Amino acid sequence: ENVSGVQGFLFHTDGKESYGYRAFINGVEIGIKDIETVQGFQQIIPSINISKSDVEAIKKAMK
Amino acid sequence: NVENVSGVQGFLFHTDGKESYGYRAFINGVEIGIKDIETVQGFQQIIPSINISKSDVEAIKKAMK
Amino acid sequence: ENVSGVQGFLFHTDGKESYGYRAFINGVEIGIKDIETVQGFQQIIPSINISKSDVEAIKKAMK
Amino acid sequence: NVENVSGVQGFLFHTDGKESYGYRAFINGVEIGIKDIETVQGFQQIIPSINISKSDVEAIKKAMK
Amino acid sequence: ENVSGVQGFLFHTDGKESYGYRAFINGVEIGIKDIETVQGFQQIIPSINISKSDVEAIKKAMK
Amino acid sequence: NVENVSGVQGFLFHTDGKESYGYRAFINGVEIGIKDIETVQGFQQIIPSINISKSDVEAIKKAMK
Amino acid sequence: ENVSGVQGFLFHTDGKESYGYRAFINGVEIGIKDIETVQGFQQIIPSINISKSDVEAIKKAMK
Amino acid sequence: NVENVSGVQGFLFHTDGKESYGYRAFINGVEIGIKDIETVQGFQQIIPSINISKSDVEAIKKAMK
Repeated sequence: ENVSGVQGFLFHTDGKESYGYRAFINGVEIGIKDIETVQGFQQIIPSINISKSDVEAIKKAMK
Repeated sequence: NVENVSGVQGFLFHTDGKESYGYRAFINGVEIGIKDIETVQGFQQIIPSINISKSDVEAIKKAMK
Repeated sequence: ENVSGVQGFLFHTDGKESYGYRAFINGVEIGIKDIETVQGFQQIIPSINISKSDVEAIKKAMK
Repeated sequence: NVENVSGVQGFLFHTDGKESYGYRAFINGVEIGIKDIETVQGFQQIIPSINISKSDVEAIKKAMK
Repeated sequence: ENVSGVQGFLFHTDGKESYGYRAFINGVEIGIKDIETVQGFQQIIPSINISKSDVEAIKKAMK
Repeated sequence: NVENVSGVQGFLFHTDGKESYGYRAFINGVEIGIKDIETVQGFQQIIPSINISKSDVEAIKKAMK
Repeated sequence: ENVSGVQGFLFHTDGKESYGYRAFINGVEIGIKDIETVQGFQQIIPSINISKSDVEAIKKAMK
Repeated sequence: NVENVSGVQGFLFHTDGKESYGYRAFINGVEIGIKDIETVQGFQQIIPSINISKSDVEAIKKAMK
């Protein structure tokens, strides 16, 4: 079972124009300001790459 | 049969046949086109990636509705 | 958990009169036209044999 | 205790006693007769196959309703 | 997952007055007439001992 | 963390202290007394069997309601 | 699956003023009087430390 | 991916950066401050403990609502 009470993922792009790290947490999209928080959540949710051009489509599907 | 922590159910699909349609995906029941290979590799970390002929996409869309 | 979002199976017969490959996907019966698609779905759902004479009964139970 | 991907719950049943009734199955709560051994072998890939005496089938049907 | 679609158990007593084999199948109590059927269901559900004097209490809890 | 096929959730309980109350059980939220050791051994195949002091039974009943 | 029908945990403090052992059992807070019962439930639920000053906050979250 | 018997979902969080806020937790969707290290070590037996910058706590609260 998911003891952490969190479902979702971190996402970022390694392309030319970064949007920082963001996350979907329990169906809510948030921005992450600090790398400490990124590494903290990487202990409990996956962290994947999403290009800047694709974030809008993924946002729609995660609604 | 392991816990899904990502809150994402679905799969990537493409064809290796004639008439590529690029990469697409079903993400929580929503069909999307994928524009960049980076995003394909990212979602391949959390959902399966399978082959679907161009001729079969419409039928699969009707089941994934 | 079923990360793929698909529940069901492919079915076909090896008997004298083929009906091609079909599948039940999330309770919806579809025909599959291309072997590429069959092999794609064999990565994520089972593929079993069902004789032509038995498909009608299985259809009823999968309603 | 592993994930069931097939969307099928049930079992095949037959008797090895006197008075065979062939192979039958419960598929998602629906009782069916099976006409061909090919179908028996196919469903044996995804659901259990057990023995039930002819005299016990009616009782099992009432529980599998 | 429970692919068989059956939840329950077989029960019998080895005491002086047998009541045969019975079973709870999906919350329904039935008698089992033939040992072939007992061994068939032992492939998919547990088989435990319950004394004749205790069957009434277990019936109440399985209602 | 394995599949429960028995359709029974609960546990047997007894005390090894002063003032035995015999063996009892919670079976799907119903508290019962057990009359025969055979039944204790049978249910020990499918549900846990733990020790509860006589003085604590009332509190546990209120949680298992 | 949780065959025992119990979800929760035992809690106590090793600090200067003990409150005994308590437990949350299926969302119900109870006191435990006897160590036999503590060891019995330690067979089936976790047993953690909670300081006396923190029990009120944990009670609120377990409501 | 193992059974959670504790009836608790959530996590402990603290920062190692400038401006500590101590240890806090989400417990079944309720945010709490933790006053004693004993309680931190106790909950570390049953829920994860992760790092969250002070600047990110407000955003995480909005998702954990």
